[PDB]
Amino acid sequence: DVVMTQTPLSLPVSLGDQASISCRSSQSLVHSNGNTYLHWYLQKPGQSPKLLIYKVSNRFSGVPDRFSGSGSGTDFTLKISRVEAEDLGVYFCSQSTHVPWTFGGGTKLEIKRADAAPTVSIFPPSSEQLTSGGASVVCFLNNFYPKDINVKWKIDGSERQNGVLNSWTDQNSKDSTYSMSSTLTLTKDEYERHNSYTCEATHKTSTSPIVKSFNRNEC
Amino acid sequence: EVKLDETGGGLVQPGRPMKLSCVASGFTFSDYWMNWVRQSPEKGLEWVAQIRNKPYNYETYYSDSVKGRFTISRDDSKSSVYLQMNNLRAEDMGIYYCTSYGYHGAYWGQGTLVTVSAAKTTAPSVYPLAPGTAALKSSMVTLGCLVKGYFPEPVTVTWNSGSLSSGVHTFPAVLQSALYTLTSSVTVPSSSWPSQTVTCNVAHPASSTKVDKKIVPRNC
Ligand SMILES: O=C(O)c1ccccc1-c1c2ccc(=O)cc-2oc2cc(O)ccc12
Repeated sequence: DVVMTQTPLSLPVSLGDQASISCRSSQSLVHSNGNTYLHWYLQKPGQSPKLLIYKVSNRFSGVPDRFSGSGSGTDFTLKISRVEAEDLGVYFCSQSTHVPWTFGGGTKLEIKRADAAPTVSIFPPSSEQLTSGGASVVCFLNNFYPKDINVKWKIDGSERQNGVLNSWTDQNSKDSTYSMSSTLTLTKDEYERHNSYTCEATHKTSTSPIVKSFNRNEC
Repeated sequence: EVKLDETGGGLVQPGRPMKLSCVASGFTFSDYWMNWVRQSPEKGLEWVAQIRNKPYNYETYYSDSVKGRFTISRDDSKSSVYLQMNNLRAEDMGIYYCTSYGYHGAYWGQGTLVTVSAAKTTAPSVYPLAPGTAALKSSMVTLGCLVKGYFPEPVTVTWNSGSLSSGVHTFPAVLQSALYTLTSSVTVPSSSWPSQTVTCNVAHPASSTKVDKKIVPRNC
């Protein structure tokens, strides 16, 4: 199997910036018929891979003039003249000169933007979940930046360390922020053994934590 | 408009078989080599099989991982390719994409998730997420929808039959106790809610579930 190596793994850049992704093969990609079967793809969050550059340097139909492919032999590079927010996602190269066809491990393009604090919302269990005898406490931390954030749940001033599920979205294609969901799943017996439920976040945009809470009885 | 429509994905017990299909339209099918590629968080993107066109006798190739277990075939009369998979293992799990490779370009289908597990199909439990005290965050309001304990993926979530697009966040599903749980938020202009009705619609093909929950105000 020919090995494809992609560098870097992550590439943060600002709108307008130029970006360079490199891809190397363990063996020559020049086919005995004389073509070099090296292609570049972009996979946007949630979508399937889309071809950008075919055979080292041919810009595919409908691809912006700001993407160019270059290289030969075993070193190829993909250049993006001026990064736009919609270029966000993972770029892959592949070789199809040899069977098996193989892909690089991908390079994630991240867009650097101005810090933005989390818009926090806390949600207590709906009557319907309580009837099934379940109590899930949901907290949304929407549109922040950078990705690095920390959430903690406090039940009656104490720190809960069991029953929390966290999920992060990929970076947004439109405004380049991140969101995150944090769910505290308790049985209803568990949920009525306490009163204060607190969603607490730590983002470098504020020195003090962003706190959102609600009390069961206070409800 | 080209499209590669792949179908036949879903949940299947290890050791059992599965058959995927791909229908192509919008380009000259006989001028292309068809390939199935799969993607999984573990190994990332991996090529699995290929079937060439007429000029090359419909020759087929496979990766060592599936040789002997997978068979690929095509029918130029129906613009279709098929992937017959037998004795599936955990390592075969992933999103399978139908692809067509040609002289001037290449296209990829949308992908179909194949889940190889012994677990049984579990319908999701859908619950609305209304504010503790619905007023105004700024010029907006965040509402939600919890899709609890289902199996397997995927689950489709839309807001207002689809009419509400901007301001929607659907988080990746997370595996808890052998089950998936997922949420979706949507932010709407304050004057809009609770004035007009907002509802999440959830669809879980595997269990043939289709739920529509309206998001109502809740002081509690
Ligand atoms: O490059 C070609 O001549 C070609 C033309 C029509 C259909 C397939 C191919 C094609 C190949 C044809 C002959 C060959 O020996 C190797 C080929 O590799 C290809 C690799 C691709 O990614 C994409 C396409 C090919």
